[PDB]
Amino acid sequence: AIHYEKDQRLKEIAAKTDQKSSGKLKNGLTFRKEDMLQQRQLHLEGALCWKSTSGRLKDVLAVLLTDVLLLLQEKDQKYVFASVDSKPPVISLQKLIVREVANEEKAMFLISAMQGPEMYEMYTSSKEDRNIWMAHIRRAVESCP
Amino acid sequence: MAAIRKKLVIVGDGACGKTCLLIVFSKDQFPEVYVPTVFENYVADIEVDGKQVELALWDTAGQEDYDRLRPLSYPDTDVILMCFSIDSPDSLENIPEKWTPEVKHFCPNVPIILVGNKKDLRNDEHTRRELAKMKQEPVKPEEGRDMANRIGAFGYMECSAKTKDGVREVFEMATRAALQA
Ligand SMILES: Nc1nc2c(ncn2[C@@H]2O[C@H](COP(=O)(O)OP(=O)(O)OP(O)(O)=S)[C@@H](O)[C@H]2O)c(=O)[nH]1
Ligand SMILES: [Mg+2]
Repeated sequence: AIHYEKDQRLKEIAAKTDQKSSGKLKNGLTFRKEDMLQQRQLHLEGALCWKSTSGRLKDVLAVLLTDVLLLLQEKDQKYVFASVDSKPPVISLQKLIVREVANEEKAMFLISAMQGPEMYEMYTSSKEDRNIWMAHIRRAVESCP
Repeated sequence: MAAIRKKLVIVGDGACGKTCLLIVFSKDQFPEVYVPTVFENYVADIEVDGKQVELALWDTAGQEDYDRLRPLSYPDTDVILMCFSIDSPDSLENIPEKWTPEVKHFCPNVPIILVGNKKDLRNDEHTRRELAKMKQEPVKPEEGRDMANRIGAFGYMECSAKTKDGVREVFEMATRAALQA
């Protein structure tokens, strides 16, 4: 019954992440399990749905770290970096903005800006959860190195 | 409660009145502080020809520095509002030079409403006097209509977000275009 701590949770997420999985950033670099443990803090993590082009809501674990937001899926009881619309599942916090989705109070747009921009439409469980996510993402972007 | 939803995207030169037009339509209030747009989206409803439609209003940057961001807004658009300002001949000249080639590329078969904004300035004495110093004058309706023909626009409208003149009609026309296959 040890109380939740963000640093310990990050170690746990990394431990459950598949060693063979990597996730692309927009600049072509990739991110792996080992990078989760390299001088990064966890600001927030929780379940979201990533709305694909086909309109399908894909369950992901979103993990907001010091300099990136990770989108992970499940496979064989382990995390893998999410595969949705061939978009980078590792989002740099530099120059990231967040916006409400005007017709869906549960959702938010994440828009990243060098190698071009990308837009993500993410669904939370409620308007309250949307506000929490947007606030945390904005704060992380503010203090991003 | 509208059972029909359509997507509208607005484009045109920086400062030509896009955000004010969208906010007057969606909130019935003119936003007095000018903040240049990076990306926003709004919701509004309209009843036209006895048909209730919900419009998603995708607001875009008029500034060229955000050219690479704009295509994030274009997918699956039902109607484009392509704007210029009636007090800025330069903004009309950018319609065929910049906005039309971009929209035809990303949205090839999407109907375009060509919209002249800030119609309240056309007969504003101060505006006319200052433009004349620069050998300019406000855009004339005939010039807007000619440009609409030159770019294959679905329609041509003028409005003033500031006075509300023509605003409802811009969006009635846009909704009719949005409803076509
Ligand atoms: N006189 C007059 N001024 C207007 C009207 N609509 C907007 N403006 C003024 O023009 C300025 C720019 O308006 P705005 O709607 O923000 O431009 P924009 O096209 O959205 O600009 P951007 O976001 O691409 S940089 C503001 O000072 C605004 O108050 C109008 O109908 N009449
Ligand atoms: Mg604007």
